Amino acid sequence: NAEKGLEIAQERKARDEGWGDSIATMEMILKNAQESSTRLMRLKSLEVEGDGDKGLTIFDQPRDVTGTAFLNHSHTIGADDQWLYLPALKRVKRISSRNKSGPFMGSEFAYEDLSSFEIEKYRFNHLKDEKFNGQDVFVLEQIPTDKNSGYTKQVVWLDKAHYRPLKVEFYDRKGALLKTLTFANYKQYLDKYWRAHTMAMTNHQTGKSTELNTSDLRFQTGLEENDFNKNVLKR
Ligand SMILES: [Mg+2]
Repeated sequence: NAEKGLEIAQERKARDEGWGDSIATMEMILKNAQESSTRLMRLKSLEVEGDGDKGLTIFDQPRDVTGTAFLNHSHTIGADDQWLYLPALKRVKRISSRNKSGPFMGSEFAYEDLSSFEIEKYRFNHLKDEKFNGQDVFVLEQIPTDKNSGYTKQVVWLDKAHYRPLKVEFYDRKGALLKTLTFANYKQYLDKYWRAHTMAMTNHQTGKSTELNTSDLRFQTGLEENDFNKNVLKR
């Protein structure tokens, strides 16, 4: 049912409400040749009344990315605002929504994967229940309403206990399975908010992969709206 899909999804969304802000210390691991390269970054996130999340990622290490920064303001309706800061020339570039499907800094995450999940961005459909990694899960489909998406659909395995994604399969514009995102090392914050400390995107067609690992997560650190102003990019 389309209406069970929507009900599940509204609950998934409702169970992740109220966290306010967070600062994550992170590692990005790119396995994008025959072998591996590692980046260090911080991700600041802010929950916004009546909108999508804002996120500011700043890369710290190694030298070829130090200072590079990515700012995202997710919108529920219409295009996200996205900007990339490159410190070499101190130029902020707006990322056009027509280009959201493109890869973010050579990784298996697209620009569009770095906005927050919002119910208004998809049409939902419950497919079936399944057992996955020994957890009871809902399997549901979400179809991006935006024609600029690189995806025809995503299929989400969502655990019944906590309504967390365990796996998301992404299908490309031609309908073919493109890549899978897995979530592991979930940890709960303020007795409510689940965050996956290990996330792995594997491209099946390519098969490059990108891991996102979190070593530390602080919530409600005092961040505010002006800390995500595009003018902050230049420091
Ligand atoms: Mg079912």
